[PDB]
Amino acid sequence: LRLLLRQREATDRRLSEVRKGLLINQQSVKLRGYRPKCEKIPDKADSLLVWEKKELKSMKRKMEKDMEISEDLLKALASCRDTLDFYCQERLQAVELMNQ
Amino acid sequence: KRLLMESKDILTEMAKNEVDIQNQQQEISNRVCSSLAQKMRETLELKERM
Amino acid sequence: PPVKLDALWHMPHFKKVASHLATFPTEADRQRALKAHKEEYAVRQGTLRMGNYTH
Amino acid sequence: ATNYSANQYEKAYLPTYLQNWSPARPTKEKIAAHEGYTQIIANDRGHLLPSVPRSKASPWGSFMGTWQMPLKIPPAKVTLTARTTTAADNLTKWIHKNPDLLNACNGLRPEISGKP
Amino acid sequence: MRECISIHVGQAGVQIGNACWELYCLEHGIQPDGQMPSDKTIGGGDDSFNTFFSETGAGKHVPRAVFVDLEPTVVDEVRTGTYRQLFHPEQLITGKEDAANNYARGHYTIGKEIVDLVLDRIRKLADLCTGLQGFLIFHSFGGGTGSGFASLLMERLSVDYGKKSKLEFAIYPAPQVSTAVVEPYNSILTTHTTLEHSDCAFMVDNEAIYDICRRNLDIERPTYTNLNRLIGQIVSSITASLRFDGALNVDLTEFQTNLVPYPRIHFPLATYAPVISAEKAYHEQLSVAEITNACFEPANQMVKCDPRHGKYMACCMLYRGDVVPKDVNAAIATIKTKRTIQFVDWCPTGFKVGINYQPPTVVPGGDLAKVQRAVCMLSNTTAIAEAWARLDHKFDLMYAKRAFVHWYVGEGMEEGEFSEAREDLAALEKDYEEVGVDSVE
Amino acid sequence: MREIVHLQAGQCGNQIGAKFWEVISDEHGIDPTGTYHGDSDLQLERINVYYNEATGGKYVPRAVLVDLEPGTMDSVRSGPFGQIFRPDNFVFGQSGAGNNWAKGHYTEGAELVDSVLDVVRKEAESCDCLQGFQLTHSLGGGTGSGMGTLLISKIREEYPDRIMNTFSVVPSPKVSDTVVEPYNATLSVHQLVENTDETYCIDNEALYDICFRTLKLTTPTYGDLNHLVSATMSGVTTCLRFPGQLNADLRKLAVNMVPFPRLHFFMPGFAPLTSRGSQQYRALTVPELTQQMFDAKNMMAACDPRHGRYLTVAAVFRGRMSMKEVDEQMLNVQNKNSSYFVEWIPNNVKTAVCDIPPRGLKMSATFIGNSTAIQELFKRISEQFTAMFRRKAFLHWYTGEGMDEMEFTEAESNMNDLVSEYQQYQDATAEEEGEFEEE
Amino acid sequence: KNFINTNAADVIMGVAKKPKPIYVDKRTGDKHDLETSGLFPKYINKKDYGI
Ligand SMILES: Nc1nc2c(ncn2[C@@H]2O[C@H](COP(=O)(O)OP(=O)(O)OP(=O)(O)O)[C@@H](O)[C@H]2O)c(=O)[nH]1
Ligand SMILES: Nc1nc2c(ncn2[C@@H]2O[C@H](COP(=O)(O)OP(=O)(O)O)[C@@H](O)[C@H]2O)c(=O)[nH]1
Ligand SMILES: [Mg+2]
Repeated sequence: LRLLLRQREATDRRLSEVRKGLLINQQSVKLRGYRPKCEKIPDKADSLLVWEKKELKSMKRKMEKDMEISEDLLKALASCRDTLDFYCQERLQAVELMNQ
Repeated sequence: KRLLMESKDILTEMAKNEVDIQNQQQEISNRVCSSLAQKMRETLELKERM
Repeated sequence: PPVKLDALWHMPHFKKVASHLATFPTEADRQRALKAHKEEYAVRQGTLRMGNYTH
Repeated sequence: ATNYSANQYEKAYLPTYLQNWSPARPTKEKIAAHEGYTQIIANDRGHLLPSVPRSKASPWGSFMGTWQMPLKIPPAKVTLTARTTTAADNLTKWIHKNPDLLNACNGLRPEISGKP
Repeated sequence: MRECISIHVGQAGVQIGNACWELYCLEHGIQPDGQMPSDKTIGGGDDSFNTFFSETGAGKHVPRAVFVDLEPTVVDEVRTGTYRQLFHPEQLITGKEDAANNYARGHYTIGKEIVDLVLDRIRKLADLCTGLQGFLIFHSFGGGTGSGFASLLMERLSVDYGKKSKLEFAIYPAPQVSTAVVEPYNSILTTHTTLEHSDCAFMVDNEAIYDICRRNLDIERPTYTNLNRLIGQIVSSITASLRFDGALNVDLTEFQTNLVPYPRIHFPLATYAPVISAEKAYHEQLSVAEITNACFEPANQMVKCDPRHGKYMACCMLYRGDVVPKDVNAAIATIKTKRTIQFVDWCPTGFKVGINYQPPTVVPGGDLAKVQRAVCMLSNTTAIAEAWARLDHKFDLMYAKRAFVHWYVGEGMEEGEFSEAREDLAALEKDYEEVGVDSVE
Repeated sequence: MREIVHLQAGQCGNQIGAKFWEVISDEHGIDPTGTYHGDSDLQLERINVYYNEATGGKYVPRAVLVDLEPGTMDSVRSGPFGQIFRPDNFVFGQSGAGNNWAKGHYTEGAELVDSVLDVVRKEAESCDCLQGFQLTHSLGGGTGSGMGTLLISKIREEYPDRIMNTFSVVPSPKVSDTVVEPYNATLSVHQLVENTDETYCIDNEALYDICFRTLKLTTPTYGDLNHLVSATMSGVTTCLRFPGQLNADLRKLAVNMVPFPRLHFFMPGFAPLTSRGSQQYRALTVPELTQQMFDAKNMMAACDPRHGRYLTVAAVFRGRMSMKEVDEQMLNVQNKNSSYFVEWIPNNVKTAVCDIPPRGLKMSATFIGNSTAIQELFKRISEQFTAMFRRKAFLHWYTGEGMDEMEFTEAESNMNDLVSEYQQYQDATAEEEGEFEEE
Repeated sequence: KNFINTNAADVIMGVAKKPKPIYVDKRTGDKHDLETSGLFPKYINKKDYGI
């Protein structure tokens, strides 16, 4: 369980980088609109900028699903860990005068 | 036992998917920014003959 | 480390009641908006998936 | 009984400017003229004649006290702007559930605005 | 001409009224008799007090308030205290027996006896008032009187006065601390009734004010008086624009209108700044940027819910004192340029700003230091929805076994109303969800 | 305004109500004549709650002292505050019950009941808005356990909606003074569970233990027992008599304290109990008050609540304090001992604060708790009743009065079903609904 | 007896207690019955009125 929380924060830090990348790409297209009308003619590099957006949206998904499977396992780890200690006190309770 | 068996397989994939998705993203930007330079060379080249 | 993340219990009788406020123009917009809503549920904060982004 | 209009002076007699801060009685704006004189429609001591028609409403006014009003009074402000199709129906059914409140003098006369 | 009539209900209503009215008298210069300090001519003015007080024959001032309660002792205290000769005898209305933490008793059995008398008294006060701006109504969601009789008074007030604003200062249940066991039932049943008869609300729970007082005012053991003073300061800053002049004044209807986006979302959350002791005040500059930054701290809201768990939809902002529009705009721009504060999409400009000149007065024996500038804040956000979810949690896990409901049924209320009220709160929560959603197509 | 009529039955009732009236007389400033000689204004503002006006500026208590034997009434009248009571309210028969519940209920209490109903109707019609009746008696006797139940049964019919408290003295099983004690106890608890609003179960053995170990008296007499009980009875309605920051009273306590009508038996307690050196070394504060209130050696019933789930808890505090400390302490004690409160009621604790401290003190507090551990007394009564009623022992005394045999059977059945529903609410789970939400 | 079922069952199946009309008449609590004071119409509607 302890390992999972840091694996949880490791992926979430990358999710900001995916989100930051989506701002970088959209920022660039706004600057690509600043060019004068002679240069405004669309080119191949505009398709590449559109190509970057679709990937980051799709890469957002795999990291989104990365944590959703991380959460459901992480809760099941707690409950088993919870009941395991609960059951430990049951047998430990009749050894209270013993050394244990 | 079951959750321990489930956990170790899950944890590796989170680390494995982490690095690749980190690695893929940097590849997207390098190729994309190269083409913008590729558009720059032609516009600088045409400016010479002008 | 304590790992607490859950919703407070509600009875199943009072579930499935439709909302009294309908704001979006078309159901086509509504379904896409709620589908996008569901996906951030591991990155939203607080409870009911209504917070700001974690980190 | 009736509330006439002071014509050019009706601004002085409007209910809010007389500090009566509540629903108030309507004002008859136009007066029609009758030709000829008038028939007698009542006996001595003000008894209506057998031939003349009579109103069918209550002969003692219409007041609804606290122990007579309904237990769930709907609001006056009904603004069906963002409501769903059924939700506007359900509220409107609540409005029209009790006709005795609407006909009552003390009773509420709600306005309904917009549509789902 | 401006006129707010106070309809304080319950023990909380009466004590909050005591604090607020002492503050108003100290502000306007009234003495505890009800007189100006001298034998001043009625041909003079300073008639600002007309927004709260009313003149009599002898050159005396009578408040436009109706303290109502159903237990004698709380109002006997105000009958006997220092301000005894200030209040008209017929205004303070009491009852012989109280609902005793029972919305059902306070709504169908006991409240319905004193409905008519208090309605007649409010009608006389509204007769006195010339241009009536609104009704301010203070109560609690826990107590039987301040829940049930307040709901019934609201229901009949909507019939008697269709248009007028009915502002709602409410004491919301705290998430952890509680002075009652049955209070989820009251706090569930009153909101279903007042959902369709209400204009704006300012729910405050006492736990957050306890935290604020212990953290900022350096009092480790304060009392309900110290909370009532803060509440009175909030109401003072609300009505300041009516009372005294301002660079940009703002009525009640303005900040009612620009705070409720949809007919079932009328639940702002207050905030006041700064609230700091004299020893701390001797050490800090208090400027507009500082106070507006303190207003948005999630450790300063007097509702125990973090706005960082939701999104703001509207913000009424009320500056007071030695303040300048240029600095106000700079501070709001700095607030805008922050990712930690997130707004909804359909509210690009979500602010309503008002400015007043006169600094807030300081009551001797209070807590706060005297400060030249201050700010009140009224933010409507969807981070309140978690509180409704917690209230539904407690109500459901009590209602499963059908606990305490024999009291209500034996009083004479049907049990299906419990289910109906809980369903409507579920619907309201889903409404909050839908207005919280973003749309990107 | 809000009046209380005080029913007093039996020798137990008479002595403990005598101490009770002495305590309220000293609290409200009343001399042995009956006049008021207090200094503060709040001491005579709501004195009509318990007293009635008589000429000469006199106050007569609203008490009805009922007994089947005249020997107790002489001691009550010749006691210290003896002559304050109006002589007509003394109602007494000429022949005792002999610790016979049947004699007190059917044959001989049937003659005194008419006159005592006349007197309680006198005193109920005197007041304008009466809140209800508070009765004091013991379950191990002949008249309070006996004709007291007849009084309760009749006046519940006559005045339904009014509140009724019963400060019942239950039998301790470890120490006893009567052989036929279980018979009266089991034939009385049935009437209690059928016709009563609130019941406070006080136990003489518990009081003896408290006087032994807490107050450290060399000689604990009955006066200290009655003083403790009367302090509890004063702490219940002090918030009704005096103003506070957060007011409450008896109906508020009942509404927030009784979840279902069958479960209305509470363990009471008083917080500030200390000896000489204890008073020297101990600083009277709010956390110390809460700690000693929740200490189980402080309870005045015969049931440890570490053997039961605290259904609901009430604290009524006395003095001028800060409410933050009160609420923080009660949240602390709720969170710490988590398992000892039932889980299907959040915030099982109800609070009240009254400004006027009890006389001779700067702070105080009173506990009223409903927990399931109170069934420990009914189990013990049922076992000792099984051992007796098995062999039809001592049964001729009861059956000679004219009662049948099925009354014991139905009393035992109802008692057993009461403790059965108590254990059903004991082993109850919260996060579960069924059999009523099938619609 | 499944008391949790029965206690719920007694509550759900039942009727309210109808309260009798009472009105307060003074700035302090003063309860009075309403059906005999003459405020409620009573005799005018019933009986052979006018006959
Ligand atoms: N902030 C604040 N809250 C108060 C005050 N007085 C009471 N309350 C809250 O009100 C809630 C219960 O309602 P109360 O005002 O005490 O009593 P009530 O409104 O008269 O209702 P009843 O007691 O049933 O007659 C409690 O939970 C208190 O926390 C007060 O003076 N200030
Ligand atoms: N706590 C307490 N118990 C008392 C008091 N007086 C009597 N008792 C107990 O009550 C029991 C006897 O009650 P009893 O006189 O038979 O009641 P009666 O027959 O109705 O008068 C004995 O077991 C005593 O221990 C008292 O003043 N205080
Ligand atoms: Mg109250």
